[PDB]
Amino acid sequence: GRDSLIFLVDASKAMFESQSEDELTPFDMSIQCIQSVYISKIISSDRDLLAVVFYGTEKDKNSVNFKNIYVLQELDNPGAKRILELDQFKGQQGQKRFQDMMGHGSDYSLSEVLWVCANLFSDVQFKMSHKRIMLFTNEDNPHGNDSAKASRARTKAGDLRDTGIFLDLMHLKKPGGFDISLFYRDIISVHFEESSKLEDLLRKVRAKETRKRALSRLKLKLNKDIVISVGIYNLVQKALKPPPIKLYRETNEPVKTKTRTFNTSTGGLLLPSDTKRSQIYGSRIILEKEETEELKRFDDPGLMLMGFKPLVLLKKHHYLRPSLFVYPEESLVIGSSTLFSALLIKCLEKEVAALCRYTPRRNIPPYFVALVPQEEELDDQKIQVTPPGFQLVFLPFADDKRKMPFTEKIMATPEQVGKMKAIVEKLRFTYRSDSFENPVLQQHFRNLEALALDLMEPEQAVDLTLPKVEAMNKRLGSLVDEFKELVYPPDY
Amino acid sequence: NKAAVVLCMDVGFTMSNSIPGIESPFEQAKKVITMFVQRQVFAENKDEIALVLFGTDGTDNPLSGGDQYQNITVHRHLMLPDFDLLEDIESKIQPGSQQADFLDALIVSMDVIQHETIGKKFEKRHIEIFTDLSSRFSKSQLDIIIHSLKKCDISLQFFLPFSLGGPFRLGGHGPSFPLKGITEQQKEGLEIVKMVMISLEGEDGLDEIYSFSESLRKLCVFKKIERHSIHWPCRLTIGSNLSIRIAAYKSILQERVKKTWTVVDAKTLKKEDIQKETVYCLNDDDETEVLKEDIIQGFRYGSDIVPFSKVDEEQMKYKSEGKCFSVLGFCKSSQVQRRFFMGNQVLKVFAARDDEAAAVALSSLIHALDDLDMVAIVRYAYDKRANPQVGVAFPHIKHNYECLVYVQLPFMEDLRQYMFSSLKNSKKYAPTEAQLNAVDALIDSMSLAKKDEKTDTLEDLFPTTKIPNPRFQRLFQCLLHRALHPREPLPPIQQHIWNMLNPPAEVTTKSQIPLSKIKTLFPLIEAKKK
DNA sequence: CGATATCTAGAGGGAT
DNA sequence: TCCCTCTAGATATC
Ligand SMILES: O=P(O)(O)O[C@H]1[C@H](OP(=O)(O)O)[C@@H](OP(=O)(O)O)[C@H](OP(=O)(O)O)[C@@H](OP(=O)(O)O)[C@H]1OP(=O)(O)O
Repeated sequence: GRDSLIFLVDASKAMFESQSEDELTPFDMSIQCIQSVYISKIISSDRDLLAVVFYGTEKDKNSVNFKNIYVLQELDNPGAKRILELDQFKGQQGQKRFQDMMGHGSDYSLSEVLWVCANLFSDVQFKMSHKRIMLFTNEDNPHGNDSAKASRARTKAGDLRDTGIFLDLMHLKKPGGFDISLFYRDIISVHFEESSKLEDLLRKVRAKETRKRALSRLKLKLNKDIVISVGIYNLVQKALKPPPIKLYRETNEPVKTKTRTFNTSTGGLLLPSDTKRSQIYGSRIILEKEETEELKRFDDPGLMLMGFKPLVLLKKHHYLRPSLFVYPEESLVIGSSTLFSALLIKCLEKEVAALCRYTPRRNIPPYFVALVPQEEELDDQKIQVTPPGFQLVFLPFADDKRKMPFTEKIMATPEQVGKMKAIVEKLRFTYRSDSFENPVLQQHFRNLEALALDLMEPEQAVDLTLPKVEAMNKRLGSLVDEFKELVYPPDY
Repeated sequence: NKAAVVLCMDVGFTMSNSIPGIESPFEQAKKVITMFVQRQVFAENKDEIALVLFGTDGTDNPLSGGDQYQNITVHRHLMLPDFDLLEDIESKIQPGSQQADFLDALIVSMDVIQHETIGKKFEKRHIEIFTDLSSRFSKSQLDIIIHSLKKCDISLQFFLPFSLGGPFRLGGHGPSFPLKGITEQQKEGLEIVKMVMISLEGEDGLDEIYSFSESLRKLCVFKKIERHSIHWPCRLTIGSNLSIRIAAYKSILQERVKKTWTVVDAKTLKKEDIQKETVYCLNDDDETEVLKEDIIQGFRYGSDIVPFSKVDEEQMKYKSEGKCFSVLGFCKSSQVQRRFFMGNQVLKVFAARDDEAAAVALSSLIHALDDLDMVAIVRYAYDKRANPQVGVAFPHIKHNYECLVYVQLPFMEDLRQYMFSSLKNSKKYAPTEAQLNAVDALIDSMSLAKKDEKTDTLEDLFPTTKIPNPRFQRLFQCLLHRALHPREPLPPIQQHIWNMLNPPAEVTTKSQIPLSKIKTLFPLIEAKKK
């Protein structure tokens, strides 16, 4: 199945006011956020359906010919042309074009807006999993002068929720503050704060558009009897360049590929039972597939608790593979969440990590992992920076660790350490987990964008991972010369 | 290149003395030797292995002239190990009825090393002695033994039925033989091997004396055999006017089975008989075969299919300058959480070999980072063809060396922002006081560390990072069983593997009552619907 | 200068 | 049905 997202942007007269601020207007804010969502969906090759609808405009375009409702894009997979059409409205000139070809400041009623959204949701003939509407507006009481309109909007939100779609609102900065409890409390399905920066709104959108897909629903066995069900999630997953797809030369549709194995003499197709697995050591071993799988089997899939180990015994430099996240799954075993919460609370209090034997699936050797207790922390915008649960840290075996050649430990004089301290303090900078982009992926998708739109020259990506050599050289001043004088010999 | 290893095993009469409920020292030594030879054979190492048995009924060594060094047999000379050696170890070798001096056996092993290594080149010469030290021995040859060991550059290791430092489980964690339960002859032998190992290398000699059960769950047999990794030369650059010559090694790297399973015919057992190929057809209905010359690769950009030739892709792909280890900036160590570590390796960065100035500069940087509790965010590229990475280089200071540890950090596209419901602010899943007390008792009882010796030192009761990967030993056992007994089914997993993969029995005994309390306090019912 | 390592490309189990 | 892991095979580079 597929899940679809509809972006609902307010085109009211108050969305184009910068409020005497150097930052972008909320309309440009929403446009750029939707663009970033489209780009992120394309990068991850997501199968999402996305739509953009503007309300409060003069011109209208929809199936039911409702006034002041315009559907820029219907529910469809993102593409280069859609991103270009969205870019047409970006910036000050984009806002101007939006006013010329679109209209603004007209009256509207929310009931028709959600009716159009529901009609768009029902228009697509696909396996619809979850339907979501994100409403971008800085107006907290759209129908404060019309009680009937407010009641109709509330009824439409109610029966649309009963239909089975989600309706989350992303309020933007408004002078005097935004009050959710005023009119929008009874419509949406604690809550985030107002949006004042572009990446703030981007993070707030991505916190809701993305859906959690559990890597595996395993069982955490305290012993043979006490068993609870947990879900494993990968909070970090290394993004990969999408594999190429073979196409027909003239028609360019994808071609199906399948592998067929036969005997080089007879040529007939052979069953898997007609072959075995072999290894040759020196001048010598025949095994079946079942035996090759069985020799890899130690335990049933799940997590088996060995004991609790203090957190100071987990070395930071013993990293083996990217960690996973463990969260309770009340769907499978009733009462798992209570035991999970008690274990998390007590592990956080005692600063200990649960040591378990980890078996992802059947016929795989076990691995020792540490369930490091991790506590939920929020941002000033009530964004969940760190989810509550256990972090599954893989512990290396003795084979994974490698011995290394030794050298005499040469220590540095305190003056050299002081010069290096000055150099380090000069180049201090704040690090965030999303401070850098992948140059390879950025360049690859820039080339894909250029080819899709038939642009002659692709846009050259700016490498943020390259050090600011000139800026850092200017910042360091002459400290490097002093450090070289104190460390390096005159001849080197 | 390679190394020469001589295994000196005791097959004396007293080595078969089995205390009821515990395997005899002969069987444990056989298991350790079997594991060593299995790893050396199935990893296809070029190391040379020789086997010397002392305590046999017969006598076969190039020193028997003059009724000397009796009851010592050189079972196998220095050659590449093969399945014949494994078959001999498993079945052919039988315990003897005589007693032999273990120092005389050491002399015989040293003579084997000195004579059979002529011509061939060996970086390391290693001798491992398996004995119980429960036999009368002479001390007249001790000084020349030490002199020959030192001057010939020969390493030494000792394996005993009892560790040096309830029920006994082979390969377990914690149980050991009673030190007061050994004989006076065993005590004298222990003193002599202690003095020998002090002379050979020093205080680490005690660290290089192991027990059979302890060695079954460690890679200590291969410790003097492992080949060092290759350094990755580069320069650590801070800006454009500061550069430090460095060498990087892979401290952590997951081990995988090098050999691959070959698909062969079930009748002729030949790979060439079977042949696989790919044929391309249209994905729509009425599928027709598509020739290779009509196939051109392309890429998916959203809903649009973009043709993209390989030559074009290589022309306008991202191009990097090449080798680089460049500091982007320094951030507080608290801003880099270990849950964001990415990649499949850990690099330890040292200064360039035989470079005093580089060592001083890197030491200055490491100490500055440690004192200010900061870390370095660096850009790392293995070569001109590798994708550049962003990682963290944090200091790592030991009493014998200092280095920077590099672990790759994620990009923006690698992060996934999932929303999880809070557990503290839940009225349905809030544990009561009794449940919290029960979990506290369980955590206290199931502790895997103790504050022994009252010296504020934390002892690890289950140091899993020293346990070898069980998959390699299990696979080697299965392969050897198939090679020696082709018609028999695969054997079950050895008991010592399970013993080494399980926590000590004291933890399980302590966890009995708290687990029952947890079971009676936390109701757990599986769901039948949805 | 060639052996090591990295990017890349095919099957299989499991959540959806 | 697709994602992630595992396992083979290729190969430009130091
Ligand atoms: O048990 P741990 O606390 O993790 O100690 C380990 C262990 O050494 P010791 O137990 O002798 O101290 C490593 O060697 P193995 O015994 O596992 O083979 C050793 O490895 P290296 O010194 O070769 O690197 C490592 O050192 P490091 O922290 O540098 O990785 C060291 O850690 P600590 O000395 O910090 O305890």
